[PDB]
Amino acid sequence: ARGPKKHLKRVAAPKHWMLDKLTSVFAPRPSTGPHKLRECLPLIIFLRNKLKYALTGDEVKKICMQRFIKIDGKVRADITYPAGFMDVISIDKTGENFRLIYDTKGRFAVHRITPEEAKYKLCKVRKIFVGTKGIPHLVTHDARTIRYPDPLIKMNDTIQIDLETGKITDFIKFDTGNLCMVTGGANLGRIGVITNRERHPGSFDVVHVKDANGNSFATRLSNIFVIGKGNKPWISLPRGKGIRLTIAEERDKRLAAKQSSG
Amino acid sequence: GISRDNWHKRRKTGGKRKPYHKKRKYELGRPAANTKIGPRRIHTVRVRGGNKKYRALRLDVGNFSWGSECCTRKTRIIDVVYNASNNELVRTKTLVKNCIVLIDSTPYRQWYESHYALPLGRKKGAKLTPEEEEILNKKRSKKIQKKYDERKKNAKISSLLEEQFQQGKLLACIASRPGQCGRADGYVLEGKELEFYLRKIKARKG
Amino acid sequence: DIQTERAYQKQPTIFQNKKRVKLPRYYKNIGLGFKTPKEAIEGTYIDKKCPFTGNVSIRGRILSGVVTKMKMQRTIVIRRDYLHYIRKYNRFEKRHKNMSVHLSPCFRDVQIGDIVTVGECRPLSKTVRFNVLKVTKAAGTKK
RNA sequence: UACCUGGUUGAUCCUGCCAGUAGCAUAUGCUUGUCUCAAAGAUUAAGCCAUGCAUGUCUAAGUACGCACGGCCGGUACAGUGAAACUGCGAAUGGCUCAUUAAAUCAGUUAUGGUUCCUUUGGUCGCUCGACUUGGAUAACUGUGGUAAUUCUAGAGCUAAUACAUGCCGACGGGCGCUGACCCCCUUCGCGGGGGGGAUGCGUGCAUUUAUCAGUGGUGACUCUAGAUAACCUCGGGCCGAUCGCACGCCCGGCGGCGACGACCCAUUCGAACGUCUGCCCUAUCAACUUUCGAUGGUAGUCGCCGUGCCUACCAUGGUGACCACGGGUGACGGGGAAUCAGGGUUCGAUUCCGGAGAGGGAGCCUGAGAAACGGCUACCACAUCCAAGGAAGGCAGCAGGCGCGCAAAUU
RNA sequence: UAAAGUUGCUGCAGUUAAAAAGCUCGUAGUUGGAUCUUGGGAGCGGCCGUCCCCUGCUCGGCGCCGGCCCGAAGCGUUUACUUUGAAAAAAUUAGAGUGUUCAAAGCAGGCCGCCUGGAUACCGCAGCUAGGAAUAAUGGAAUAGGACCGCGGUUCUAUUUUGUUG
RNA sequence: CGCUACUACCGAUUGGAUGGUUUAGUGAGGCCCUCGGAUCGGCCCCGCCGGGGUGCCCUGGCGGAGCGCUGA
RNA sequence: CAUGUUGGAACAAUGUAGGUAAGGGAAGUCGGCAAGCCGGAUCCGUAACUUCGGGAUAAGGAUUGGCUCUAAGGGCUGGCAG
Repeated sequence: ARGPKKHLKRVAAPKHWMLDKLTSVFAPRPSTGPHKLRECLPLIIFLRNKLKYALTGDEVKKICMQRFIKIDGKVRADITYPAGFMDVISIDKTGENFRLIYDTKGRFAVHRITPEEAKYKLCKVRKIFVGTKGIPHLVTHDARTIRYPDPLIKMNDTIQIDLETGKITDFIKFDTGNLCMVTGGANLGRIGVITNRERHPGSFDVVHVKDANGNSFATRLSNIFVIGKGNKPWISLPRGKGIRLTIAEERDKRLAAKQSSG
Repeated sequence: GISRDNWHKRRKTGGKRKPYHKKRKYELGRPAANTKIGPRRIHTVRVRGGNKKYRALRLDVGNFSWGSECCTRKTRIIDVVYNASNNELVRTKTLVKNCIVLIDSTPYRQWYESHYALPLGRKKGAKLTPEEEEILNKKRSKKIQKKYDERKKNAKISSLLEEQFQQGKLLACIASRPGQCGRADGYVLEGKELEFYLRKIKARKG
Repeated sequence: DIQTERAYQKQPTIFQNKKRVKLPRYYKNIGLGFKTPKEAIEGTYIDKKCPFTGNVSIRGRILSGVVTKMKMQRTIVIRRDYLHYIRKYNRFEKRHKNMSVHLSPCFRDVQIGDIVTVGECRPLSKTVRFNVLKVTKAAGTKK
């Protein structure tokens, strides 16, 4: 423990990647990026087992280093690149794309899109800075300083910049009823709306999140993203359609696809 | 080596801690700079994270801001007079943070003449016959002498800087760390601060 | 009065040495929703470990205790009574962690038995990691 | 599955223990057809150890004339591979063991607005008003030289550079501030007086220093972030690209599409470290403990990556405990866990995952972003192999294998 | 380890089987009397179950003719207790889920391209979050320094203003 | 009281052997500071000679100093 | 006061009274006899045993010079000044 780790055991590998215990004995202690070890599904497993492109460490490495994987306007050639939330992934050979959303369960949204949807990203700031001669600057969820923002964009708010240039087009200012996405824990992707705002100065600011079916609960302001306004998303969704089915109703419809489907 | 460990010493209650591990590198001590007033002798020291830290060992250059009108010129350091930390750090003339050091008035005497045009001190009877300051104290343009009329009524000297600028000795202070940065930058004592650090010297007199 | 000490006690922001023709005091607000008193700003005392008129930021945990001692200077001993649940014997036991707390000197008359408010910060000293944020006067003290 | 039976008596009812009964996990006894996963030198000795290896590694991207091979079109250098060298990056990951350690370690828990961080990623890379590309040596190569050597080791003759080092065109033409020749207007008698140009003397980016003056984005909350002003700058000074691969036009020394690197810098990621709150086995045949030689505070520093009696200085006299402090003990690494289990409980966790700790014992340090490292070094103390008897070399608690130990644990 | 209710929290025992200090005093510790919001008001259920209530006002609307209320909001003795929610490594364990053909494992595979798994509870305490206010704390006015109303006074001093200038 | 067999106890032995903490004394080895200065390169005025602007000079094959100055 | 009832010149033995000894250290001897060591003060630290008085200067350690400052420790006259 006198330097950084370079192995990471497969029994100690995080469960949300959905690797086994027996095949693997180690895990990607990744060559890093703008999102965390826990908070990413790395580009190796997002490739090699969740559409099952690649097999072995030979097979995975022979895709990345060619400059193929068209990550948000600059191809980067790392198998272990941490791809989190509100970045843009694009594939340039198969004819495939991705927007990075949370599905309502522990794992992320494994969902294919078009290049048109892979043209705008919704960069929520984590704080706002001012530079060395009174020039404003930004600190986002993806830690981006792409400056000259809108004066009605504050910390809690999400901005919309264009990928090709990095200049603001739209934003989502903090308003009650904005389409919500809780980026925490087991509510890690509740596709609902903000239904209330109340204060916790010093503690963690309470924002009640209503899922479309009128599901009343709360999470701290830290890990609540807003995907758009009211009912209409600015982004294409994964399956489930933001309901968070309980353990009861996983026996209801999933067995109903055994009666009339076979 | 000399460590900054929290575990080598006693608990709240009194009972001594027992060491569970030998000393680590990050828990580190290097000897005090004990930086004299001499020519600019500075050894660099590598520190944690692969950065430099400039050890002043002898140092007499650094800028001091005359706080009232806020003028600052890099001046020679001549005498450590007071230190509240230890009365013996004055003796073995060591520059630390909050050392009340003497500097020259001549860079600021220059500036006050080059801005306001008023000669201070120089016991009554003493003109300047070689004459650099007298034509800096007379003979301007016709109507921008009224600029010196709008800068006369509210440019009166401090109570006890009339008796400092006269002798060419300003009680300055050190507000950097010369054992960490290798500079001796700070400010000039004024007002109640000047009536404190001079009270600490004349009370010793009698 | 004040400045019967060695080094010049001052606030490292304000000035007091300009040409004229009652020193200007700097304070701040603290967060959580606490009030700096009249006594802090009306008075002329000079202290650096206060969350209001000094260099320390209150963050993390905010706790409460009851004052037991004021025989130290600029720091008080408070006491935190709590019950500890033992799972076998389905009952409790009295324990206390009499934590070391800095006495934010804006509070003029604090007695023993006063319910204090303490906020976690960076360590002021070896054992002190807390400041005084409000105080309630004793049950009477009519005379 | 929430359970009992034998035993004191001449017989009795009882308190009561011993003994059965059943797992479980160390050995051991005798016996061992099939196959499957599968423990293993934990317990006694963190006792001692006979070879070797696991940390270095070569590409379209600093760098390349080894004649080391080998292609031809040569004089516009460098073909294209491959070796030491090194700009640099790895040996700090692992693996092993459980000796110390009793609010330690550690767990959940929040903190850094107290900090550090090559890699990886966001980025900024003519902002300052004062070069068509440079230094003079070095490395490998190479020859000569000894010393038993051991991964031991000088001198000569050449010499490359995101080294070792210096640095200039351009942007650039001003604006940005003072002292100001000078002129435009004059009211009242001249002086008192109210407003714009304008030669020119100076100074003017990005991190570190104080202070003045209002407060432009921001968090629950600044001494954040700033605006700017006086301007301040370590020969042991921050940068201001003396870089590369392959394409490459219009052209007779200029323009440009896509890579490359590293810093000043802020913003990450992997972390690290110090912190908050609550929690642990036995012991009163341990009742007071700690303290002008740091105890608990202050205040100024010192130093450190930063917060702190972390360490000094002069003050105050605290802190802790009958809610068991402190002291002593542990066949005590902690936890995730394990065995048993009506319900509660009780014992166990050295062992594969995580956190810490150690490399015979201590202690000091170089290097690096990161060790107080031992498959680094320097000692002292113990152990111990060479010796040509002058003087060298060494760490298995990494993997086998000895030796000692034992009831107890495999193939060099 | 269970049997062991022979360590007894649930759950032992102390007249004579082992055991109550000889005896009171007594400090922490432990435990501590009763007592402070009551019934009907308002619709439905098949006389009476359930529901809805009897706390305070700088911003904004189904609005509206100096002004009538309602939603966002800074702010309403504290503590325990209880409920929910937040977050809370896998491995093991219980097991939704699925035929290692059995079993323990395992996030496998399944149907002649597509479909689906990779959840969930628990995680003593301790922290956080929003209710409930029974239970036990613990307060508020006693030579009233008293809750509540607008006044007489005494200073710092927001800005709406004294034609631009002071 | 007397045999036998183990088991702890006390006991002269200023008994013995061990871990851990510690004041006192001498103190290895590093690190830091202070000098050091072995060596290793320079810069100058000139000596022997050159090549061109013009006995004055800017670039030089080659020797010697006050080590004058300067650095690793 | 005139070196104790005399002087001068020699500096052998052996005496009497002083000292000093390399390495060892009580082997000397009836016996550590004689000699030696230790020695003051400040400042630490102080056992067995006890008639709780002591033991005790137990034992066992540290500093000490010179010179130069600094702080602290007082009268007096009518929280002060002289």
